[PDB]
Formats: sequence, structure tokens, C-alpha cells
Amino acid sequence: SMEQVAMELRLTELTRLLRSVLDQLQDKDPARIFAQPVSLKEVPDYLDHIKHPMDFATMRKRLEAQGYKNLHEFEEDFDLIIDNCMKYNARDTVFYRAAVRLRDQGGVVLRQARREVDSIG
Repeated sequence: SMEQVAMELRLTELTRLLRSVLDQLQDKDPARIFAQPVSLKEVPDYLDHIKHPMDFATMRKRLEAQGYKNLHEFEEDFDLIIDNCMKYNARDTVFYRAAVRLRDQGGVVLRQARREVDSIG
């Protein structure tokens, strides 16, 4: 149908905008602490602690399959990255601190993303 096509064009355009958001958030992680999944070879107990692991490469895979239907779904995954780190790692660690800085800096990016998503529809 033509409606299905229009819906698909909307999803494509959301994916475009979320790709730019993802790039901007990942720039706020210049140490690449959140770039890849926590290695279960190197942290073998991780899944005992963290039930839903997340990282930027995993988000990018979902994004490129057009697997985010709306900004809320995308934000859920970004918040997992931050929140998982702040639980597994203590306050005095470079990992926790990186997560705080990512959260604080990403907030600005996400605030305008939400306005754009609503504005363009």
C-alpha cells in the first residue's frame, strides 16, 4: 500500500535522525569505554550483575536494521549503557565517572532530538 510506504519513509527518516544523535552521543565518549559489549571472556560474572547489557555497537546494529520505532526506544538503550555502568562500577572508577559525563553531556543532545522528532513528526 501507499500508506505502508509512507510509514516506511517516516521510519527511514527517524533512522537518519537517530544515526546523527548516536554519533553525537558517541563523541561524548572519547575514551571508547562504551563502544563495545562488556567482554564475558574478561568479565565472566557480568550477566550475574547486569541483566540487559548494552553498548554503542549493539545500538548501531539495531539502528541500521531500522529497529528503533520511536525516540523513546532509542533512549531506553542509551540509558541502559549508563545505568549498567553506574551499578557494576564503583563511584571512584574511571568507568563510573565516564558514564556520569556521558549522561550529562548526552542530555543536551537528547533534549533537542526530542523537539526535532515532535517538530518534523
